Amino acid sequence: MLQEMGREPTPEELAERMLMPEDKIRKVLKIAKEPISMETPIGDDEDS
DNA sequence: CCGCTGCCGCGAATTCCGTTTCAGGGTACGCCTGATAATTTGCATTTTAAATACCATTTATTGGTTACT
Repeated sequence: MLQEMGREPTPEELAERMLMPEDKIRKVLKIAKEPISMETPIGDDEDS
């Protein structure tokens, strides 16, 4: 759908294409993400 | 036949500060079924317009008349 429209799809249009209610799509989008490692260097210098 | 090379380990200052909390894998689909997580009623304890059943010590009405502008 992104290559067809040439941009990113809004959740409403995506919901239209999957034939599912908007809230279901939103719930899946928020569930999807995976946890972040506690050792990721947040400081530019790899100290902190 | 006890010498030298070559591997692999190990280590390299101190506080603060700053900052974008941030992204990237490229693989299917439709059944039965039990398995929870939702939703529906009744029964224990309060709290009940109040209603109720006794003790209580402290003014109220009081018992008014005998003196007298």
